[PDB]
Amino acid sequence: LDGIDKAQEEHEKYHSNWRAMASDFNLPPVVAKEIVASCDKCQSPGIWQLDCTHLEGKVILVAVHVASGYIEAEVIPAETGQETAYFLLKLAGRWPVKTVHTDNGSNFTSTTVKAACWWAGIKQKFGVIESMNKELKKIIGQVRDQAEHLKTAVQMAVFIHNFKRKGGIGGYSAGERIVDIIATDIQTKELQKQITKIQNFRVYYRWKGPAKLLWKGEGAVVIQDNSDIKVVPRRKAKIIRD
Amino acid sequence: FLDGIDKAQEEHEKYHSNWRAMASDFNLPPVVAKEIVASCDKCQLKGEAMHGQVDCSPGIWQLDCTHLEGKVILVAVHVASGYIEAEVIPAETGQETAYFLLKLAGRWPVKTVHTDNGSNFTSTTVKAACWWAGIKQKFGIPYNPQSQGVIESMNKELKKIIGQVRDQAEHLKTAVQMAVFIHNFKRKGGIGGYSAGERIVDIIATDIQTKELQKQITKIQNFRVYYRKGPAKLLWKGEGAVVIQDNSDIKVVPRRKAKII
Amino acid sequence: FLDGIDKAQEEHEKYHSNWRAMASDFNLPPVVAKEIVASCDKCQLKGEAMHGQVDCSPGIWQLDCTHLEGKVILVAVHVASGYIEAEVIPAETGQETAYFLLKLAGRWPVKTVHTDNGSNFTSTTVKAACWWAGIKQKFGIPYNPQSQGVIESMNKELKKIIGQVRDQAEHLKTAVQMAVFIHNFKRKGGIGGYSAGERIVDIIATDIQTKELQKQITKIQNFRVYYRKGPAKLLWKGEGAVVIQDNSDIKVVPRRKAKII
Amino acid sequence: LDGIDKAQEEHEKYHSNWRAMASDFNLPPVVAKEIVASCDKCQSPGIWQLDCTHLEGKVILVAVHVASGYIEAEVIPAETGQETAYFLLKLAGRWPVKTVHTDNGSNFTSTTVKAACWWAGIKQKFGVIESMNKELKKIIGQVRDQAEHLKTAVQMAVFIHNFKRKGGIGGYSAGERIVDIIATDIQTKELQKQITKIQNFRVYYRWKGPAKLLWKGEGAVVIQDNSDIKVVPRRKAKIIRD
Amino acid sequence: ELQKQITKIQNFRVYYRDSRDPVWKGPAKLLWKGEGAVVIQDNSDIKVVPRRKAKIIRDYGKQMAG
Amino acid sequence: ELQKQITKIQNFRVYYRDSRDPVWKGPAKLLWKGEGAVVIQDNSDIKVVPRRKAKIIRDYGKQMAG
Amino acid sequence: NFRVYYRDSRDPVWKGPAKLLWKGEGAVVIQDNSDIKVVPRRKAKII
Amino acid sequence: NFRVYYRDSRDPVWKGPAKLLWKGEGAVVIQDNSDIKVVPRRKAKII
DNA sequence: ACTGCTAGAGATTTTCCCG
DNA sequence: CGGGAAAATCTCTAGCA
DNA sequence: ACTGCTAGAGATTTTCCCG
DNA sequence: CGGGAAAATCTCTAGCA
Ligand SMILES: C[C@@H]1CCO[C@H]2Cn3cc(C(=O)NCc4ccc(F)cc4F)c(=O)c(O)c3C(=O)N12
Ligand SMILES: C[C@@H]1CCO[C@H]2Cn3cc(C(=O)NCc4ccc(F)cc4F)c(=O)c(O)c3C(=O)N12
Ligand SMILES: [Mg+2]
Ligand SMILES: [Zn+2]
Ligand SMILES: [Zn+2]
Repeated sequence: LDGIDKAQEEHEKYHSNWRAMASDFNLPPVVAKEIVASCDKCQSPGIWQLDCTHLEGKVILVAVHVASGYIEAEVIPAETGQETAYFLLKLAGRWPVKTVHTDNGSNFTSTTVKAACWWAGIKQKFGVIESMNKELKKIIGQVRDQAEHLKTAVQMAVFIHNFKRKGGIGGYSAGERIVDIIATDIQTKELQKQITKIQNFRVYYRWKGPAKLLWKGEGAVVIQDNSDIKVVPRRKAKIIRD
Repeated sequence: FLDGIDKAQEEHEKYHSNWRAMASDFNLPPVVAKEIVASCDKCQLKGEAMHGQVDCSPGIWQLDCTHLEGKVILVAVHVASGYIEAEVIPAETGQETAYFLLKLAGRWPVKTVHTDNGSNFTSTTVKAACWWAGIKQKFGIPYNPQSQGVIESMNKELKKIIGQVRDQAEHLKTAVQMAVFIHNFKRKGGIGGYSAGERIVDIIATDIQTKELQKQITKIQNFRVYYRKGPAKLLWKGEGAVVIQDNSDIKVVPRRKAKII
Repeated sequence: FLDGIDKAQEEHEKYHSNWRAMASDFNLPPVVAKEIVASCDKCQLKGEAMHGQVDCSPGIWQLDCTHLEGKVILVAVHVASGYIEAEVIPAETGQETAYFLLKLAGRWPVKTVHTDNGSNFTSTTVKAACWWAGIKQKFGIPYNPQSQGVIESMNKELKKIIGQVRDQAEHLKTAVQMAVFIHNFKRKGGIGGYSAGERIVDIIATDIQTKELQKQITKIQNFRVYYRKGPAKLLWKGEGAVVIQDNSDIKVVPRRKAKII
Repeated sequence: LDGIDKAQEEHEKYHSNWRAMASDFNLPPVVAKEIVASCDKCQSPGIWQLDCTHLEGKVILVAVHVASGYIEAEVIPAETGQETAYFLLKLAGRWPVKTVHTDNGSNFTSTTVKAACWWAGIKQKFGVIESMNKELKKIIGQVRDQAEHLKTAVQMAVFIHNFKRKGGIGGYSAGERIVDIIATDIQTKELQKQITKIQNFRVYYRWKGPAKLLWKGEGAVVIQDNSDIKVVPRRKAKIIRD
Repeated sequence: ELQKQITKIQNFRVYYRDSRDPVWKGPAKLLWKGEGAVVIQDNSDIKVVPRRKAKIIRDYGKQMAG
Repeated sequence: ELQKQITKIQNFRVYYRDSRDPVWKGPAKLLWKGEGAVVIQDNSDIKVVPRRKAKIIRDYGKQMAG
Repeated sequence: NFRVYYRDSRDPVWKGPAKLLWKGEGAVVIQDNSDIKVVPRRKAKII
Repeated sequence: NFRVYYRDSRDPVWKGPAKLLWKGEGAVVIQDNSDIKVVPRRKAKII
């Protein structure tokens, strides 16, 4: 409430994103979002990639979360549409899958995979998959002796890649990265939902012209008028729906 | 009561009358009648009326095999979140249960699996699958599905969803995957208004974030506290109350009669 | 919400999401999401969470046939008191059920018998036995033993007692009679600290005494009451409140705005 | 409390039983019992009778409550100890049976009947049964045509005798009489239990010598001293157990 | 006459149940009995209870205690 | 430094259960997490809750409402 | 007018909707395709 | 010392008495004739 | 030495919203 | 501060087989 | 137009009993 | 009026199959 001006100044100085401002100054995220959206000089997690690898005569079907390097893979009996659609429906049930990238192969452009995408709500679009292929094959070659079949080896390989190999800026593994990115997406969806809810409300304060509503606090009401954010007492402003 | 008690045991040896009947018919105090009933082996036929409370740690998963349309569905659930994984398998065999377990341990951080004493879960092939993935096996008390209440309740929700979508799939495996999707991402409610997927993401993300934060706090905040004792390690302070750990025993003491060094 | 509702039905037609999920994903009021869920036939899969309440009139008896050691035990119970009658019979046949019913109706005043829809109770021989004794037959909703909760619970206490005394009898009929004796006269507790026999005696004795007393009171106390209406028949007066019966409708009115003639 | 003297006078005049005094004057039944027990010039429901009747070649085994005329009867296959003991155990389970009168017949003096009496707590002792035999046979002869077997006729006869034929001073049937008599016995047993409980208590009031305790009210304590009943406040008397 | 009858009918205790409460309510005081409804007094409150929900007794244990 | 970390760890909500109550208690405020026990604050009261009885979240719905 | 979805007898499949004819305390009488049935209120939902 | 009567496994006959070795929250460990068993506290009575 | 639970339906209490 | 409506909490049940 | 209940085990609140 | 102990009330569960 009191730090809106400090936030506006810090953004005009450093062009910071709304998350830091809501964290540093203790502002409702909607207000910081409006701060970053008020300057015109200041202006992925559902994106999986699908490919098929051949090894020892069986077909391995790999799925990679681009943002995180997280790998979903399993051995399928035949490079067919049935199994591809089954795999993709499974994946859509495990993680939130919003769009899948494929190599326009016969098994990816079938009618069954398309129907599975339609039901699961996935968008289909026809180089990270190749590097992840190479790394997964490397790990399988490491760990093959510890199993008898190839499906078990593949799963042990996926476990090792997802949770035992760490790297990047912070030294996190792919599982931690995926959890973090999906959590950030949950935050973004919730913030968008709340903004969409409040955007259909108009506020008349002190009477003055209608203004966009930003926050409905327990001791204040935050409003934006003429590209300027002002704080008014709840008893000094009436909120109506339009 | 020496005449009244001796007749009460003689009557109890025949009819096994409860404490009330023997108190009314022989003029006995309630404690004496209750003692007479409590010494009869043939009258101890009821356990105590409570329920236990299953483990809900973030790494706890409950697995169970359920049947539908002659097929076997191996179901897992994250207890803290309710996020479920399921798969139609041709046989309740330790081989395919171990396969399901290795897949699960590769997709999510699984620290401990809780199962009943089915032959597929108690198999030596699952033991090797748990040992390689570093999973701890916690078997329940035999013939007590209450110890697996979370997964058994999940066997009901999953079946209830499958019947809702069974006419949108030719095969039962497709319907099982549709049901998993629907439960995990289209049913909201619970301890955060979340769905199961949102909730599970919250639990692991919170676990890592809080572990890192508390590691930093303990690295910085380093104090010893004397109260009433030894130099207990400081844990938290504020609002006129101090929480400390004295010899691996967490207790709460007020700010008075407690000094921080 | 015209764009938000049309997408919600389209998503519900696939996943059958509950009202919360459709309110969060499409920005809907709770009433609109609940309306969308309430119009889907495939989502009405749960009844309301309550229980009914069986008839406990003084003339109500519940009968049921239970099995033990390959023999058939026909059990009856007085619902208001818990006094039970039982008998080992060679077959679940309307003939012997009618015999048991005629014996029971001859020993106690039986006004109505409540049973499930077993073949022995729904038999035409029991109907004649009930018609001759002036008994009314009340059958429960099929496959709902909850409608016979009193007798079904009595099937458990009776079996529990039999196992306590089964080693004092060579035959099972002797043990059944011992158990009936023990339940009826050696187990105290309930709504008067009574046993089942004492309690049943209290219910019928009270029924006759109160019927006679109220007959006398109504014969003497003859008044008409006007309140707020017609000349309602007076029932009771005192403590600043009047109870009357206006056109077969008992209601309580205060002493004010009420005159007794 | 206040009517103890009126009760004492009414008893010295009319020699009334304690029940009327407790009902007319509103006295605890213990106090009225002590009133009737203080004068020396003023000084059955568990008694069943058993006999066997022969009719149409089968043996009917009848039980009669002497105090009430209530009849328990059923046809048995053989005049044997097994069936007699079964019948008597059944009866002891239905009603409170305390002593049974028999005609010293072979089936009544067996070891099985004696053991059944020992288990059920019944005392065995070896003209109402004959009159009840005659009445039951009369009713069976009336109602025989309405049945095919004889056991069913006998049971219909028992129902008619117990609940459809009425007589006596008040015009009550045998069932109402038995219920009433058993209820009066319950009252008597409860009163005896309470008297036995209170008889082991001594009261010291105002201190005076020990006195027998009669009632422990909410505003008073009733005591009997030197064959004279007096009322003292609870705070003016201490009760001890001896 | 009538008053004795009324204070006699009021000596009977009534255990009853409401249409949605599974637990039995404590002993009330019978004011009026009918073929289908009984009128009681529970804790200075007058309730009308159907005959199928009420278990009227007299408690001979209590008549003899006081 | 440390204060920011402490008021960050206190932003996490904790649902917990007592050793004999089957119902989940509302969102508390996390004060300290440990390997086997968590220290919370429910309605101006400091409780110690084992790790197996607690569900700690952050409610992203709420972080974004206020 | 009320729609009633019920669970009639030893059958896990829910049926309905049916007309409400009588709502009692604990049980309800409905009409499902010219067939009169009595179902407890634990096994019915009324809308 | 405590006597424990229990109901072990898919068996309606109650057994006991057995020595109490460990009372947990929801389950108990006992010793019945040199045989160690774990029984929930719904299926045991301790005296 | 381990452990009933989950989600929905109806009822009842809280909170908020404009006077 | 006062009602009404909507939201939140509470209570309770089947099914897991 | 019909309907869960009963008795026991442990916990918690009430009542009483002597100061 | 104040604790302690005993009694009364409350809460909750298996089994009825
Ligand atoms: C042969 C394995 C090992 C040995 O035991 C059997 C028997 N069993 C029985 C049920 C069952 O009927 N559950 C209903 C239920 C009842 C109470 C409760 F608290 C929880 C509940 F889920 C199962 O679900 C189940 O998986 C098994 C099983 O797996 N096995
Ligand atoms: C062939 C007749 C007629 C058609 O129905 C069957 C089936 N049935 C089932 C049970 C039973 O499982 N009771 C456990 C229980 C469950 C719930 C509840 F509320 C009360 C309870 F007693 C019986 O006792 C019983 O007598 C019968 C029976 O007689 N029949
Ligand atoms: Mg039956
Ligand atoms: Zn015993
Ligand atoms: Zn639907």
